[PDB]
Amino acid sequence: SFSSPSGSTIEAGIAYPISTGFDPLTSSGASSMAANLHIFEGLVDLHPVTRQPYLALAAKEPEQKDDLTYYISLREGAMFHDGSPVTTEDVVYSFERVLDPAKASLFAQFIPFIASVTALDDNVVEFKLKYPFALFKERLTIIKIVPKHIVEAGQSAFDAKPIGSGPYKFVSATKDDRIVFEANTVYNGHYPAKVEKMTWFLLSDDAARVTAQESGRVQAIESVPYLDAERLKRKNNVESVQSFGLLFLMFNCEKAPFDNPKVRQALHYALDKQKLIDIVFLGNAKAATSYLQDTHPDYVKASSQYDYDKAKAEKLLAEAGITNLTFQLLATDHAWVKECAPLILESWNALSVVKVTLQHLQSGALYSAHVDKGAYEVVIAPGDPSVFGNDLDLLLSWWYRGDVWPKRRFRWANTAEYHEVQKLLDEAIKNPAGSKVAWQKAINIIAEQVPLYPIIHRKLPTAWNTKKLTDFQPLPTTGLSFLGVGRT
Repeated sequence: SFSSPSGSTIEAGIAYPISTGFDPLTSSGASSMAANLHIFEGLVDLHPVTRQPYLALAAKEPEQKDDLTYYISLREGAMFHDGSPVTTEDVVYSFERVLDPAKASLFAQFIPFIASVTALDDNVVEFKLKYPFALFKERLTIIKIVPKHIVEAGQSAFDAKPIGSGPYKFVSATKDDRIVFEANTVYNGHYPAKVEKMTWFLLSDDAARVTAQESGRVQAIESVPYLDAERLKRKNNVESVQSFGLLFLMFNCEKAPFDNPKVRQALHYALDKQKLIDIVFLGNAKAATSYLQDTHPDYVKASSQYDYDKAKAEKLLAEAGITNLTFQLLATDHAWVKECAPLILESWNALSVVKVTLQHLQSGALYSAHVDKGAYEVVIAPGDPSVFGNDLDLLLSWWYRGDVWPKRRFRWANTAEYHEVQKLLDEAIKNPAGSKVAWQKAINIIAEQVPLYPIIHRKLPTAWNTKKLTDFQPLPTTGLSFLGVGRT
């Protein structure tokens, strides 16, 4: 639990390129958000491994003054990396810019219950919320605290050279090359740097990445290729961590016959999930038994299940009165989706009254020219909003709240089941004491109606050298965390 940084360095192999800058307002790329876990802090952060809240820039737990105003006090002594002090003006600014529609940041959608954020004094910030909201503490992690005097001297420059208060400071970042960190010696939070320098090499090529681990070039690598996991097990820990990240089956619920729940259920029953897991993922996935993956703390198995069953799939199609079902399955370009989609196709074409064809597409082209234009019937695509949070409201709302997905994408919002889901989401966050029952009820509606519903949840394989690193834990998301990790 104590490790001296001096003398120690960490080299890691990351799989995803740099694709966004490092400003927490706009940084949504996997490598950038993982970097920012080390560079920035929220008032409360979510542990990257366990996803539980911990005090970061807050000095103590939120003072919920009444049901609707929270007081938060800043950690005394906290400074940004250029030496200046983290002030309550920076806190207010960080929330205001994310909340400012002009800046069109992605992260504004996670905190819409917040009416105002104002500095009470030099140490205490006040949050006034529109409606009561019992997951308030959990959402603070999405808003990294940025130094306003540095940001407004040039937002694009800040983006390329981020200054935060986290335990690691940004040194440099080169596309397709490396990201370099160094310890923040004036950090006085709970996860101090245990090494003095840290380098993430971008190793997009799978063979190069495994080679880097095998040779001892890096001590840890993300996104281990499935087949190489066992050769790496001779000298390294290799762990496949259950992720919320999933492959979903989405239906245009306003196109006949996919407006019929029984047709949607039948296409689930027709898929041999066990065989897709074996062939495609070499075991590194699990069939959905709920909206959540089964290792989620809130997981409860859904009352509708879709275990492989061709004869039930045929019966429901006859029950739906289907004589001939001819349609096109859209799939994205991802290499593992290109292995899935053919298996899914031949499963559906094995049905007597069903004929399907596949059009593999890019992602912006699958959404723009097809899904947004309503010009589609069935879409299999990946998604993982757990990178932004772990709570049931965030995970359910991402796909089943607002007009983004249920109105304009899978067109299920004119239905009576939808209105009940909305009623239940709203009522889950009014007060925690009905939260789990309402969330599980909405999941049971979703799993029965199956407008957008996971097929499998992926396991994410990470490899690391336990002889070289201390307390390293793999992530149930994309990325790598070295918070609390040191060298032997």
